[PDB]
Amino acid sequence: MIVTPASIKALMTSWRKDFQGGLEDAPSQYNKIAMVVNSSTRSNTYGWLGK
Amino acid sequence: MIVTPASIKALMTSWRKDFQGGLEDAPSQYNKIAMVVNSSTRSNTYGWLGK
Repeated sequence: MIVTPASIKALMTSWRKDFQGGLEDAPSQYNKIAMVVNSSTRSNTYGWLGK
Repeated sequence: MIVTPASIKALMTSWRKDFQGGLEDAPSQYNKIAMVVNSSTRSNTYGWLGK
């Protein structure tokens, strides 16, 4: 039996990438309650007329 | 009545291979809760990056 040191025995591992994405984020569900509007300048102004 | 010895009349039986199966063992159901990876050294090292 060859008495190898501790560091050499610790280097004798194989790298596996099964844990790559970590834990996935929660589902996205903001489109159900919000209205999406695109702005083109410094700010948007909205205006409506009373009855 | 013919007096046959016990050694001759002990051969007067029928061999049946009906118990050959025996008692079956429990089902394998480790594939629903575990993931199978391979290895090629003393151990396996897994690493992932944070968010």
